[PDB]
Amino acid sequence: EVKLVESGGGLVQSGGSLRLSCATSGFTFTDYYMSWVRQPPGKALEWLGFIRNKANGYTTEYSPSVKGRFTISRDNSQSILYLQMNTLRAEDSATYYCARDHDGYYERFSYWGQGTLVTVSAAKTTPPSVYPLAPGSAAQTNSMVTLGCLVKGYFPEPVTVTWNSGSLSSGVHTFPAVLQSDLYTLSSSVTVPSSTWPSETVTCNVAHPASSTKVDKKIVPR
Amino acid sequence: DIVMSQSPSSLAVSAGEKVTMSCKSSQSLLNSRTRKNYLAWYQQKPGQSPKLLIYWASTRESGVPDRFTGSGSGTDFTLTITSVQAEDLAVYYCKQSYNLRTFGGGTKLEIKRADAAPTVSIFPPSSEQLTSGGASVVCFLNNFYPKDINVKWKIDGSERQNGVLNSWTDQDSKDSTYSMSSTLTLTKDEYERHNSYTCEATHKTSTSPIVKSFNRNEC
Ligand SMILES: C=CCO[C@]1(C(=O)O)C[C@@H](O)[C@@H](O)[C@@H]([C@H](O)CO[C@]2(C(=O)O)C[C@@H](O)[C@@H](O)[C@@H]([C@H](O)CO)O2)O1
Ligand SMILES: [Mg+2]
Ligand SMILES: [Zn+2]
Repeated sequence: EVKLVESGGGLVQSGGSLRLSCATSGFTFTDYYMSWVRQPPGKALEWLGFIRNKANGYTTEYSPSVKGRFTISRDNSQSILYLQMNTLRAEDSATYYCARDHDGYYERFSYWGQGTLVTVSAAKTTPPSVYPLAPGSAAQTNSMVTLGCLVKGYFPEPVTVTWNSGSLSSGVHTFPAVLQSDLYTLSSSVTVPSSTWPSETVTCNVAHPASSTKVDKKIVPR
Repeated sequence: DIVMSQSPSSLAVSAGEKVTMSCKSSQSLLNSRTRKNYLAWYQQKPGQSPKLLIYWASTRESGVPDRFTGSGSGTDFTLTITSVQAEDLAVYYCKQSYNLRTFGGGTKLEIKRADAAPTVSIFPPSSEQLTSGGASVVCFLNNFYPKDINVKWKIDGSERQNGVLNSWTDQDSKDSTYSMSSTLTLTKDEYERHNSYTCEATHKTSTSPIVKSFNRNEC
């Protein structure tokens, strides 16, 4: 199995530096060029640069947009790719992806990592408040029941939300965060048969990596 | 500098129908030495990383459904999806690799489906929020189509517009519906001055708004 996993994303101040990593396995790393690509929230992909394979001396090239400011390197003993970013500005806020690139023949990016999100801002890290969403005085006898969690007042993005440790994925809607007064809020709904709640437990699992927050919130009737 | 441009910016197509989208390069991507066009297509589904579909203009990667076909040459390329499926909802990007790499700006594919009414649910503030002095009331409007929808909040029968924020999901990859959340945030002191809290959803599927409410005295 080919795996690409980026790390290192987070909050950094304008003017600052940040280095991302991309751990790889499942292919002969030195045989491949590797690229970095970024994507501002809701915008297009932008190719940033590559580092060539062993046959081509591991040389680097960059988009004019970042040449002189970003540097790519690689550890060929551990199969890790790096992106050093300097003099960061708000326009650099984006999801950063590593992608497997050319092997001397094929023209394609075969594989991409999950991406790591970089936020360039002066705002401080704020952990979320996580509140349960249980029905008030509703009928409940409506065949299905919808529960939720409100993840309020955090910074920066992202947060992750799962339900029952990912066992409940069907009938889950996690609503995109909205920014207000320097803080994000999102919510997540889950819909299950009434015969299973509250007789069985339903818990939302929330994480906010920037503050290392981990929350498990049981939805209790009341 | 090779400029990549895609058309259309967005479109919606019903399941079973054909989708056509275009990619233009400012210079020919036909490599003389290999006699191939260095043009690839990527699919990025909501919340996911891009995935390779097609490369060398017309080579379909293993595992990609045969309903996806790349065509074209030189400066003009086409991605055609026959018999589109709900799961094909995505932004599609082309990318040249003739000289370094450059992506097009993407084509957003939405899936058209039959109109569907929302399922509305309302939630009072939790005691754990109230303890800290805040009161958020939440309304979920789930599984509707089309995306346009109106939500009004009423407090003791009077509309309130301030302190309300809305967020729509991306289209669902299975049923092609949207959902939306609407959250009204008040202070505890103001929350405690009123009894009835109502969210009203008006959607083209009915001239009757869907009304969900709770009363503080019943909590
Ligand atoms: C000059 C011909 C050399 O061709 C090869 C080779 O035989 O070593 C094979 C090609 O596939 C290609 O790898 C080239 C050379 O390394 C250039 O490859 C790039 C590049 O800038 O590194 C990358 C490719 O993706 C492609 O953009 C080519 C471009 O087509 C020019 O050759 O450039 O070496
Ligand atoms: Mg849904
Ligand atoms: Zn060079």
